[PDB]
Amino acid sequence: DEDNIIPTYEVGDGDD
Amino acid sequence: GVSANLFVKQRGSTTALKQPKEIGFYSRTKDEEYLISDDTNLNYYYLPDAELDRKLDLSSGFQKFKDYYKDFEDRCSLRGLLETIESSERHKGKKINADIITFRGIARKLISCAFDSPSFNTVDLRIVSFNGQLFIKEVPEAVNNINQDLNVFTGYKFETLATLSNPLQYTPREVIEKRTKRIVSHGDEYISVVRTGVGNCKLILGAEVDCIFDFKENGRDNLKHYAELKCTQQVANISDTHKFERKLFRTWLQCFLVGIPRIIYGFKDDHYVLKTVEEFSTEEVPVLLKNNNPQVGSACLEAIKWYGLLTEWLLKMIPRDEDPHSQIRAFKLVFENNHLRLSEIEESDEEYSGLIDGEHILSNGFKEWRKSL
Amino acid sequence: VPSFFRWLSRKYPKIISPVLEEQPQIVDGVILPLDYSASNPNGELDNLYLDMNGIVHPCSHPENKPPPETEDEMLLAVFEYTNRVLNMARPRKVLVMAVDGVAPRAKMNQQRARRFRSARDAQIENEAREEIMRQRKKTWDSNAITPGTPFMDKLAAALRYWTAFKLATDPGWKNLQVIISDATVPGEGEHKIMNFIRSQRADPEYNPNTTHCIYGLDADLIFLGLATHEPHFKILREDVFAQDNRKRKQFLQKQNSEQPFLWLHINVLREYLSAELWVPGLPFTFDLERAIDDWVFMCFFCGNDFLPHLPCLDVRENSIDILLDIWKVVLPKLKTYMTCDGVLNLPSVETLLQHLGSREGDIFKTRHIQEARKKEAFERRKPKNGVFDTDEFVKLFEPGYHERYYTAKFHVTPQDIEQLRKDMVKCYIEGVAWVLMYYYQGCASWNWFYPYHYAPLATDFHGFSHLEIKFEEGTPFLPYEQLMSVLPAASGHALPKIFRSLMSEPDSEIIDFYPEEFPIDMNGKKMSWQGIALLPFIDQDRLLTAVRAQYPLLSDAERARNIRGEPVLLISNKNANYERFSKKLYSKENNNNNVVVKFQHFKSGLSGIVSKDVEGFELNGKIVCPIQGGSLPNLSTTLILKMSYRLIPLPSRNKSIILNGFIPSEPVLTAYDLDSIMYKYNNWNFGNDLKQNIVPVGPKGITQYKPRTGGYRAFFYFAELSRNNV
Ligand SMILES: [Mg+2]
Repeated sequence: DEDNIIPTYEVGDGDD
Repeated sequence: GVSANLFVKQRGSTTALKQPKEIGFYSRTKDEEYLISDDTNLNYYYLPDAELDRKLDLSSGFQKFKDYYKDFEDRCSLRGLLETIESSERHKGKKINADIITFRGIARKLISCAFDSPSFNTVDLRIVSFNGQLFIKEVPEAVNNINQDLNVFTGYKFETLATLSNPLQYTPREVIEKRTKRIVSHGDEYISVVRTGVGNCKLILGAEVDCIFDFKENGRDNLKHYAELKCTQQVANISDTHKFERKLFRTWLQCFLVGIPRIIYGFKDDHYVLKTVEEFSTEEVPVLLKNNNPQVGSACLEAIKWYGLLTEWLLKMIPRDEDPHSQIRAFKLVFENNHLRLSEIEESDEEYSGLIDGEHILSNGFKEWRKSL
Repeated sequence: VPSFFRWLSRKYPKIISPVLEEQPQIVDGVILPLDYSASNPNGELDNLYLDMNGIVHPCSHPENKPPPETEDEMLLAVFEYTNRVLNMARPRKVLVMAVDGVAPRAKMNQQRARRFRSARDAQIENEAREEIMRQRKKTWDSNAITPGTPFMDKLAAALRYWTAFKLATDPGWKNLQVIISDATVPGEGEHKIMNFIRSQRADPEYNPNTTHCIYGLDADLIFLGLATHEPHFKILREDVFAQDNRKRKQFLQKQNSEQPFLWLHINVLREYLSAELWVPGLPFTFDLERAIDDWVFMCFFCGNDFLPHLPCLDVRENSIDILLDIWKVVLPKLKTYMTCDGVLNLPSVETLLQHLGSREGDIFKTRHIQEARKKEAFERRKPKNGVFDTDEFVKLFEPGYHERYYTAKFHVTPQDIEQLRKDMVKCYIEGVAWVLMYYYQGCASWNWFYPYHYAPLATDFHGFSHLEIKFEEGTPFLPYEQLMSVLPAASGHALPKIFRSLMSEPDSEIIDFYPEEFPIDMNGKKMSWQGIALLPFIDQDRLLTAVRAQYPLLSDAERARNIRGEPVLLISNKNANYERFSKKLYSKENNNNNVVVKFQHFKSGLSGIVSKDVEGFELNGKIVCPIQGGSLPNLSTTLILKMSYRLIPLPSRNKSIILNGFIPSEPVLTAYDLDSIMYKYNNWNFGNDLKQNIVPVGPKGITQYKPRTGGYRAFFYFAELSRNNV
């Protein structure tokens, strides 16, 4: 459940 | 003053980072001058595979190597970063939305505190609370073997032998031919400012970019075109495999914090001759490390959780005032005895005057611009 | 089989692969159209360049069937041939149609000689046949394939219509984008293709792993494919080895119904040259790009369309090995390569030519000896006009041939030989310096030409190391000036009525330029079609003055026909750049025809500059077929965008290097082939052997660096390799 998790990027709030 | 201690073996829950976005860039000249929104020191990658068989010597030019960085008056200055931030401010007219503003290397050292001993990862930082934001600056070694100097020089030599000052389509042949005798210089760098975050914390990090791999989009975010050049000893057995895995983990952390998608390694031999070059994508490094060494592979997720916990602790234990005219506070962070120690700098300390009412942490122009808002 | 292709097959066999032509499927007795968007059996392609002279010429006078009676039948055959070529190639991004324009004066001299011969020697046979018929139908003139003729305008209109029809009809053409550079754009077809490729490389956004294909029957294309330094390159051409076996059963004439084709793979040729051009112990670093450039220069020196070949270098596809052997021993004694991005190193060239002149008399003697042996084998098996041989008096196999050569072929006194000797040699060196630039950087000079009918001897090439070679580019001739300078009086019907009075009337001021009879020098050639025709050289000033005198009498149509043009770009309404181009070019402000848009490679696989079309294209318009036959439907411009196209000027000199990010294809040659090419190891049946040859096309992998001992991934790859071997 947690060992197979890869560090990834997430969408973040941005301006333009 | 506030005093806090944190155990580097604690783990948080954050697993992902906000997508890094370039907000600016600047170029630092050989005489400690900051050119904002200027790419005079941005290099372009060019190293054909056929050149790896030319037996390039990475020790050449060591005697005429010009280390301008060691002669800098403020080697770890935040002045250029703050000027880039301020140019972005003036473009938008509003205070930028971030909680911690520092350098990429400072964050990388803070994260690696959880995997390296203090004798290896020396951390000594000054954190200043201004306008509701944390500005972190590392105080230099201030100290002022031949093999160690050569090893440090070989990275700059590899970056000189594998990059061009101008795009390949704009470079005459004679420049490429005389590249092997070019003088290696340290100190003139190109730095990109990147807005990212972990968990609930939003950071701004300045990263020294080595080269552009494919091409540069003028006026656009160029993170996907940047690459990170590193030089290392050639691997010959499984022990060197593990050593390289730890080094690759460190480089992956460095590139992941800011979103550099390409990593290039020059493997050299005992005679400082470039044996080979290998290319990695920072997205596949965690999976490769897991498939080759699970102990280092899980360290990626452990590092992201530790990074989130560290940022949350720093935001919680440091009081921030959103008023630019409020009292500025200065703190000192040190990694020792398996703990991160944070302690406010008192007025009796000799460093209080420099950090609070001087241009050691924050330049005068940046703080007066922030006040004028 | 031509000697060039026999040499290529014997020396580099694994560059030749067969084209897989996918026949249309059949069901319910209805022919299913070929799916263009389907996967290509040969391999995916991005850019296709057509040298249209290699399509119109087979269509005009095919050897399979009698030639078409009318011009419309020729255009229908052109449509069919182009459609077949594109169905077997299937570009995914770019199509370039290059029709020969006004060539430079160096090419115009050879064109003038060719048309003069193909007129006079053809009309003598026509007169013989007519007399034979009378004692007891008119052939179409091949000189109509020349810029300035009405047939070229008809072909340009037909090509534009066919392209619009394919883009607006075929769903597999939505992402294609077609550039038509007809005869109104100066330059040859291959010169245009080379310039296009050079401009494409100069883009920073250019994909280094673009796959290119060129169509054409010219044997220079191979070398030109090497001159691009884009290793993902191949040549599509007609299978000559099948033509060899065609002479003899239903399948044999089925191959007549559809002629098989061939891929000549350039990456495999580079693999061959990597072992072929290796010289050990150089005082400088050995670069394969520079060695390939030297090989290409030597190949063009051994033979080209702009200078007569040296007496010792009788034929190309041979004596290329002679020059390679000389180069392999000259190079260790020099400081650098003989060429640098289209520039000659004159000291190195002089060293090469001195070594060539040292062994010239020996090769003359051996050529005579083998000619005598061949004559013995054949025996065992068994002047104002006319044809005259200057070589028989020269006696090149006998001592003292220098003076005899010069006196016989130039009619000068011996005391005046040296002044001639130093002139011709210089004009020859400025020749090769021209030719190389013409194929590496663009046309050095539109007006330069070699003012002699003969080449100097090999021994005469000395004393030019100090030569300072410069060219004035000038401007190309107009189509009418090019016509007046390549056509005889017998082919003057192509020109307007005004100009044809300067070809035949005895009172015309340039009547001396158009003799109905001229001498022919065989120059030692046995066959008659390759003899040297001693035509007088056109005086540019006199010809230009005379023709511009006749311009004011031309009508509006001819004067419009005498205007230089620019290429055009045609795209479908589903293209990536359709909205941007239409918005920026066909808006209210852009309607002034003043704005251009410069676009780069990443978005749609093509870079350049496009502007509002000059052929009257408009949105919400109609396209009508210009052929009165075939029931070809009218079109709508709502499914098409047409623009005026031009190349982005090169920011700097093009470098003969491999670009950053280039991932090579899967290597084809094993160690045995490389060893045989390196160490000169030597071991009808080739036609079947070519079919089993298959060459992977496109990048193989993600990384541009091959595994090499001392790396992490290399360590694991070699560990797995050793595990698999054991
Ligand atoms: Mg680096």
